[PDB]
Amino acid sequence: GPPSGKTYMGWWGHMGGPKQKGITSYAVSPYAQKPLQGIFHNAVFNSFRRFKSQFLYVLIPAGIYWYWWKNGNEYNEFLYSKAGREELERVNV
Amino acid sequence: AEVTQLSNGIVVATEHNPSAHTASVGVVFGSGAANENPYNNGVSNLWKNIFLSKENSAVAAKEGLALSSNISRDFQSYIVSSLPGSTDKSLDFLNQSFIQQKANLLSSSNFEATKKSVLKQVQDFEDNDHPNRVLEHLHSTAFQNTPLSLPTRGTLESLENLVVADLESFANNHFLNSNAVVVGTGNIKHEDLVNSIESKNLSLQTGTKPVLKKKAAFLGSEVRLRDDTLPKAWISLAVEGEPVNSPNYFVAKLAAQIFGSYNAFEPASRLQGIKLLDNIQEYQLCDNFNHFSLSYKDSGLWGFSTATRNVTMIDDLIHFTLKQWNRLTISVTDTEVERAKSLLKLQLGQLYESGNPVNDANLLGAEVLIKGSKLSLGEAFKKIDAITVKDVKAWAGKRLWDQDIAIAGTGQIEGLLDYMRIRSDMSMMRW
Repeated sequence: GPPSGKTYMGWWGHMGGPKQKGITSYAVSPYAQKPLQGIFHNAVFNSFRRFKSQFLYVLIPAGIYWYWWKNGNEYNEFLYSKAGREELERVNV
Repeated sequence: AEVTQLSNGIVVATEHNPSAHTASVGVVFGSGAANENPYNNGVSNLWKNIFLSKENSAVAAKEGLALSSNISRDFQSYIVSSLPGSTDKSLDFLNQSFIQQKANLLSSSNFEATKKSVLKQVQDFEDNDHPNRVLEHLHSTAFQNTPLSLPTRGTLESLENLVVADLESFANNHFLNSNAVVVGTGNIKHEDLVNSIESKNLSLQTGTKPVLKKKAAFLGSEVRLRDDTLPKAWISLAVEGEPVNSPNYFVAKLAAQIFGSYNAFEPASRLQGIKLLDNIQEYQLCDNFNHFSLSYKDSGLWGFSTATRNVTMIDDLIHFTLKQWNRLTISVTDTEVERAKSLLKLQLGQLYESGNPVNDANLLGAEVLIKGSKLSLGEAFKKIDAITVKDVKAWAGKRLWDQDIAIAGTGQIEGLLDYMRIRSDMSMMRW
């Protein structure tokens, strides 16, 4: 076939990774494993952990934006009520 | 073709054969690596090595005797070969080493010199004997946390932490009378040997029994010893086979003969009546492979081992091999079965009747220890010829079809796919 350009991924047998030596892996057939019911008592308190580290990165920017949104909205409501028609003429045009 | 065996105080088993030139005598104990622990693993192999130590070996060489020992999983054996005339002097050396010198062989200068040798021995094995290394790990994962998982040569860590006391503790718990059988092969008569044995009395630790344990069990799993620096990939894959003294002991061995063994470099091997060869030779999926039906006391392994330099097509090797095995349950032919019968007899014959008595002793000893007797070669052939296609199918449908497997490999095994992919090939889709 036609010459192919070099990439950063090969295929089974020549993936392109470094030569591995010394690493030994072990696994057990899913058939021989305890049927899905053990993901509790042992895997419940452990869970929810991967959002206890992340929630701040989400919550703080969320909070900043929710507050900013609430503020601008409540201000608009005031401007269009009787009490704020004076301020409305001021900030409008 | 005579299987004679009688019991007095000790159980004596012999198989006399007129023309032989030499005679082999030895004791075979009903305990091996399967009786050890993860921590004293390698004690039996260590025993074998001192029994063959320069000191004990020189004493037998002066007398004109040759020593031989073999450590297996279910048993252990110590054999002394001699001329047909010195059949009595072998027994003198046997008793002198198991009662008199069972304290002289364990000297602090002999033990350390031997330990240093089995360490370089077991290390060399792990460093270079990849096919056997892989086969050993196959037993390790297949029978994990069970007796059959322990390797016969023992592990480097359990070996270097072993002491003289461990040898003694094992010897005093397994080298018992009720866990032993004296075997004699060569040309000597049964009555000729039993007399020399019943002559010298003394029981020595009689009535004592070895410790018990837990039953062996197969666990579908795998161990991957990846090593990209090796020039090939060596793999072994198997299902739970048949234990010795199983109704399907022969059906299993026949099934393995159907696929047999192969060697891509031997012209004649490429011509065998094996359907799998049509698939693997096109792109040369491997340098060699060999099927086996390993049988032990509590269990066994049925599968194959293979070696290959075609590292980007290992998945095709495994796929074609497993598709062929699928056939045993659904479409194996009469002629494939018949070809297997003929070849099984030829190989079973070449094993049971070789021109070497030491092999005969191990075969006889191992059998009598488990079933209390030995099935004659002629009796086997009767069982082999009686196997039908229906038998093989019933066996395969129970042992191979949609059953868990055990895998082990080393070398360039990046191309060996995940467990589930291999496991899925243990069957076929159907309406």
